[PDB]
Amino acid sequence: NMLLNYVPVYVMLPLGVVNVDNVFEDPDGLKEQLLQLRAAGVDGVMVDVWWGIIELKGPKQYDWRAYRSLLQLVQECGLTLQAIMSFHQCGGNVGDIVNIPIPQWVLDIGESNHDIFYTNRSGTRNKEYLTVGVDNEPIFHGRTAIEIYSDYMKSFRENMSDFLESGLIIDIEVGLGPAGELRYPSYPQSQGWEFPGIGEFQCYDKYLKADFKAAVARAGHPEWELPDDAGKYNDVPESTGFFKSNGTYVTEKGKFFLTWYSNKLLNHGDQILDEANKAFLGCKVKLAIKVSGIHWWYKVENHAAELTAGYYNLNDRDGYRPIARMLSRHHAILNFTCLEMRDSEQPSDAKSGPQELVQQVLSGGWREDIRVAGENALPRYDATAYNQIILNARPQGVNNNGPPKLSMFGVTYLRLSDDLLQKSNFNIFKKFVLKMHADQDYCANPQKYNHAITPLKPSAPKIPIEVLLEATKPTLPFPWLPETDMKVDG
Ligand SMILES: OC[C@H]1O[C@@H]2O[C@H]3[C@H](O)[C@@H](O)[C@@H](O[C@H]4[C@H](O)[C@@H](O)[C@@H](O[C@H]5[C@H](O)[C@@H](O)[C@@H](O[C@H]6[C@H](O)[C@@H](O)[C@@H](O[C@H]7[C@H](O)[C@@H](O)[C@@H](O[C@H]8[C@H](O)[C@@H](O)[C@@H](O[C@H]1[C@H](O)[C@H]2O)O[C@@H]8CO)O[C@@H]7CO)O[C@@H]6CO)O[C@@H]5CO)O[C@@H]4CO)O[C@@H]3CO
Repeated sequence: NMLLNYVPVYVMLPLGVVNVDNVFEDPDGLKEQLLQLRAAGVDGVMVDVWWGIIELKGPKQYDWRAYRSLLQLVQECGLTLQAIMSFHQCGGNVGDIVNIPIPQWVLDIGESNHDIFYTNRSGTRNKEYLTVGVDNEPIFHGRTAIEIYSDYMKSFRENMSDFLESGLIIDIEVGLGPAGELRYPSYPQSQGWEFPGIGEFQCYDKYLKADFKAAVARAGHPEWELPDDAGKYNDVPESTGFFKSNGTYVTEKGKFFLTWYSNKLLNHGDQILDEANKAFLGCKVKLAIKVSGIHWWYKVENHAAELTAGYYNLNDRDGYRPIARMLSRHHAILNFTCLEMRDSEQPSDAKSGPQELVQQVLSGGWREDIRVAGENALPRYDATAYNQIILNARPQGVNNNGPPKLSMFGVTYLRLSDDLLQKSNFNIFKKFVLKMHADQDYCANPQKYNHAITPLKPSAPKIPIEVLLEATKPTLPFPWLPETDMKVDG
C-alpha cells in the first residue's frame, strides 16, 4: 500500500513553553496552535525537558508538575510526543530570549572545581554541559554525572507512567552534549565562533588531559601532548599546522589523538544509553540520540570542523557508522540534522557538503540496520527546503507496490512559530505534511504504516570498541534520486 510509504512529521514546540521558573505559562495560546497542527495532519510534537528547570532546588528535588500539565494538553489535542532529556543549557548568549542554565547546585560545585566543564586550550570553561571526564567521577554530592542522568530519567519514567502507558510518548531522545547533541562544544558562538571557522578541540579539562597522558604513556609515547598547533575557532584549516596538507592530523600522534578524542564520545554515548534503556525498560517507547550535521570543510581532505566536534570522519575513515553500530545494541534511532540544506546555498569558501554528509550518515545507518530520523538545522518556510527534506525522507522515491527500499523513521520540523502559522507559510507546510505522508490522509494508528511500538527490550550486549571501529571501513552510499517524486511545488 501507499501507506507503507508514510513518513511521520513532528513539530518542535516553542522554546520556554514551561519557563525557567517551572510554570507552564500559556496553556490557552499553545492550545490554539496545537489544534492548528492537528488539523494540518501533523502526527506529533517534540519538547525539551530541561534538567535546569526540573532538578533546580537540589539533588533529586524534581518538580514534574508543569510538564505534566503540558503533556496533558498535548494528549487532549490528539498529538503524540517526542521527549528530549535535555541535560544542557538553553540559550545564554547575548540576544537570547530564553536562557535556562543547568542546575545552580551543579554550577556551585563548578565554582570550586572548574574542570567539570569542557575547556579549550586557552582555559575557557564552557558551562553548557558537563564534560565526559566527570561521567564516572563521584563528585556531585556522592553521585557521578551518569547517575544524575540515570536518576533523572527513572524519575521521569515513574512520574509520567500514565502518559507512557497510554502511548502519548513515541520516543525519548537523550541529550548527550551541547545543544543535546553527541559532540564536543567545538563551535561556541559564546566564544566568538562564526561559520565556517574550523572550531577548537575541547579536551583540555584536567580529567580528559590526565586520561590522554595515561593513554599515550600506555601506547609507548608518554611524551606526546594534546594539540598545540590546531589554531583557533575562526581559522581556516590550511592556516593551521594540525589540519594543513601533510599536517599533524596525519602523523602517528595526530591519529592516536583523534582516535582517543572521538572514542570518548562513543563510550559516553554507550554508557548513558545503557542507563536510558534501564530506566525505560518495558515502556512502549523508542530511544534516540541526536548527531550534529557539520557540513563545512566536508569537501576538503581534513574535515576539520567535523574532527574538532569529535566526529573522526575522513574520506577514507567513516566516523559516523561506528555511532550507528553502537546504537544498534540499544535498538535506538539516529536523529540527524541538515535535511533541508543544498550545497548551492552555502558560501563557496566554506567547502560545504550538507547533501553528501546526509547521504553518508543515513546510508551508514541503514547499512547497520538502525532507524534514521532527522531535522532541519535552520528555520525554513520555502518549498525548496521542503522538497529537499522529502527527498532525504524517501531517497529512492515512493514504492507503488510496497514499502520504499529506504525511508526515514520520521522528521521533526524546527519550530512552531507565528511565522509558520502565517497563512501563505502554513499552506506550504500543509502540502509538505501531505507529501511526507505520500499523499495519504493523516493516519492515527502507526501500526497501519508499520510503525507499531513494542515494549523496550533490554540492550543487546556490549560491542567492544574494535568491533565498533570496523564500521570505519568506507562504503559507497545508497543511490539518491536528483529530486523527489513527491514535490510540494515552488
Ligand atoms: O540561534 C541561532 C540558531 O541556532 C541553531 O542552529 C545551529 C544549526 O543547527 C547548526 O547546523 C549550525 O548552523 C550553521 C549552518 O549549518 C550553516 O549552514 C551556516 O548557515 C548558513 C545557511 O546555511 C545559509 O543558507 C545562509 O543563511 C541565510 C538564510 O538562508 C537566509 O534566509 C537568512 O537567514 C536568516 C533567517 O532566515 C532568519 O530566520 C534568522 O534566523 C534566526 C532564527 O529565526 C532563530 O530561530 C535562531 O536560529 C537558531 C536555530 O534555530 C538553531 O537550530 O537565530 C537565527 C539567527 O539570528 O536570521 C537569519 C540571518 O541572520 O540569511 C542567512 C545568511 O545571513 O548563510 C548561513 C550563514 O553563512 O551557519 C550556521 C551557524 O551560523 O549552527 C547553528 C548555531 O548553533
